[PDB]
Amino acid sequence: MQIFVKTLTGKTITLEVEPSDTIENVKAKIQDKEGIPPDQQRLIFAGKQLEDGRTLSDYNIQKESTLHLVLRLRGC
Amino acid sequence: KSKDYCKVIFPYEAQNDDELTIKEGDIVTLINKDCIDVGWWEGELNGRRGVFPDNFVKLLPP
Repeated sequence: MQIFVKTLTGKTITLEVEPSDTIENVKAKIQDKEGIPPDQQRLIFAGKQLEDGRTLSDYNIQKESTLHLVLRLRGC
Repeated sequence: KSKDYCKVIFPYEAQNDDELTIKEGDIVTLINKDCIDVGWWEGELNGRRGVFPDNFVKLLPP
């Protein structure tokens, strides 16, 4: 399934992933595409801050789901 | 009305001390608008003042 990440202005990012992919891995894919270091990125979905030891299914994320992200002008 | 009320669909969590902590299901009164970059703002919640990304929120049409 494809997921979307929005930046400061709400930019749209399409990624190819597998349900078995880890969140750290997803961050790595974002780094490759946008140059944002993984330590400066916080992932949030379904109102709860996504944890690195949990899976997408645990957060009931379905196909074409979109997450929300911040840039980093002050404190992300 | 004069000010705009916005409901936040994507709640965050206490990121910093200078940042305002907002949870889903709360209304924050917009104190003052941000510069050019659309994605930042400031509001008061729980007796605090801090900035937060407005992307995580949508505008209610009425």
